[PDB]
Amino acid sequence: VHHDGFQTVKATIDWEHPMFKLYEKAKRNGKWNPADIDFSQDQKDFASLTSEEKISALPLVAGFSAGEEAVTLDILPMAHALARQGRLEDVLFLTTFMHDEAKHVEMFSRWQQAVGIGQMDLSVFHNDHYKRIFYEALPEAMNRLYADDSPEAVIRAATVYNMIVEGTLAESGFYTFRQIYKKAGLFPGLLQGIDYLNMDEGRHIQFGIYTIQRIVNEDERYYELFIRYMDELWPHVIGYVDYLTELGKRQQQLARTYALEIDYDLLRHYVIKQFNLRKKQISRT
Amino acid sequence: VHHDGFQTVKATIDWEHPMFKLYEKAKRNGKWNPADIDFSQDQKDFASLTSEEKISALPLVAGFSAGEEAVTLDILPMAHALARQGRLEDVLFLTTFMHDEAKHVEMFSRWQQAVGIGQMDLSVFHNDHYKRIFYEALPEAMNRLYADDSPEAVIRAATVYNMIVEGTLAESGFYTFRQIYKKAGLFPGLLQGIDYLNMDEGRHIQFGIYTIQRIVNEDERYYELFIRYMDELWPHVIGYVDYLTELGKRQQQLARTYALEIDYDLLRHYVIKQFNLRKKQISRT
Ligand SMILES: CCCCCCCCCCCCCCCC(=O)O
Ligand SMILES: CCCCCCCCCCCCCCCC(=O)O
Ligand SMILES: [Fe+2]
Ligand SMILES: [Fe+2]
Ligand SMILES: [Fe+2]
Ligand SMILES: [Fe+2]
Ligand SMILES: [Mn+2]
Ligand SMILES: [Mn+2]
Repeated sequence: VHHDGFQTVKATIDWEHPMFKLYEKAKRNGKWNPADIDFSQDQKDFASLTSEEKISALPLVAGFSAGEEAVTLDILPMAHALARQGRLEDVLFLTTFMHDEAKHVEMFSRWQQAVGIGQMDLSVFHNDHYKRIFYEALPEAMNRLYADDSPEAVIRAATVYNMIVEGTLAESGFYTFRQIYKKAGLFPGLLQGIDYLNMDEGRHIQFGIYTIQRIVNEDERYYELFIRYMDELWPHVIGYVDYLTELGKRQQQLARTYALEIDYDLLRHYVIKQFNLRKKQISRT
Repeated sequence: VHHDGFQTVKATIDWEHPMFKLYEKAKRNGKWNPADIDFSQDQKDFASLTSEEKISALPLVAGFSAGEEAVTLDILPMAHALARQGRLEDVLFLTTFMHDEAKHVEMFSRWQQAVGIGQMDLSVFHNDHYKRIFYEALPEAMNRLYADDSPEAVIRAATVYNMIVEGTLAESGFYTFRQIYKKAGLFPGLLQGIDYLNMDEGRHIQFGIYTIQRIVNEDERYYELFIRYMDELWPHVIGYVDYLTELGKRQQQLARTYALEIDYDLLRHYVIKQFNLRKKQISRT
């Protein structure tokens, strides 16, 4: 529909808005380019591995590649909803959020291309719980915003996207990469990419917290909805984590060859810790 | 609705896609930050103008500030339409397109703030023809894509957005800024911004040309639609240009003060030429 007028004609950008300040940080801190990462040692590393050692990292990379692609596509309805609400500074920030995710998609795909598994269909490592989150719950909650931008809808979208997918699963995946492959001295280009992704995703979670909290500030009853929506998704989070753990325990050749001690119980507790920590970052009041 | 699968899990990014190459160029060439522009001399320049010279500058800035804000919001439906079509490389590029427009909004608003007119409502310089394009025709054509992503809808959207708004009006506005203020020595920060904007917008127009031409390549009958949609908006393009000209001719102190021969007939001929050049960037075959 039509534009009634424009904020930067009637007035200016709200220079003190928290999302404008986050937009400014994103420009300053967002200059990295996946095209500059040297994957040449990753290629040699991957080639040096046996077939059974090779597959060890792929379930995780499969989860990330799909995840980054999903969040790239599925942030667009949130940007649209906030734009229609006239929240210009949120929109400015979300352009950096979307461009970040584009780079994240690119980073993992560049890695797959470099190590020679670009032609492999990694969908085999998406179990039912993963599909329930990334193929279904995430796009459903986001696409809802095109026809229902109520506070309930916006909280549910930010919960699934920012607090579960990014704030629980992605953060735990970064930790896992460091606990396993950084200890093995493997895939230095991928691990460089992970470090840049982790920095970007700190801003993304701040936007989710800002968005949920500002709606909770309007009516404390929305706090109960946030907790409920978190708890609804937990079975699929831990169902996917348990699936990745089972795969890891059934193919132990990389851990043995590299004399690693992968504590899968420690990884499980980190996911639980992230989930609970995300809940603690929203307050009823 | 649901994702059926993910391109970067089943395969990789299409590294040779034209919009991937444009995305790569956008990252390499899109590092500028409006927050680094020094507007201190612009502020002194504006303060030194008489009231009658001050307002001479503002119709153009009013047209740009609203325009950049409009195109920042109104690109989201195109990104959604192409995402839904599975055009991943197009989406990656459009994240750079959207973020560029955010910086363009920011640049003009920072200028307005710096020179002391942030509080002034510049909407008074939007005549009926301007409103018909930016308040109405542009958002209508873009929002259509949420419910109708037919080739006809996509061509109309890219025509209004990329070939008229950007390719005819913004390009002529950049030329106009340089014809008036570059020779005068005035507003060096704004002119620095204009130079960065013009570089960004060169990439943007290539996406519009790519998009229109790939649809024309499937059926030459869409070429006649493109020409029709351009001609449909021409009356409002020239109606706005004639309005700005009338404001310019009715206030000549800034030219006299700065020894400018502001050839308003030359600016009009530039707009006509731009319009015809954009039509010629699309080929029937
Ligand atoms: C064995 C420990 C399991 C740890 C959890 C692993 C989860 C893999 C990560 C996939 C989700 C990535 C989502 C991207 C979200 C974003 O970038 O904003
Ligand atoms: C008297 C000469 C008139 C010249 C025409 C002036 C046009 C004003 C510019 C407003 C439109 C800006 C739209 C931005 C498009 C984009 O940024 O991709
Ligand atoms: Fe993210
Ligand atoms: Fe299960
Ligand atoms: Fe543009
Ligand atoms: Fe008229
Ligand atoms: Mn990401
Ligand atoms: Mn622009």
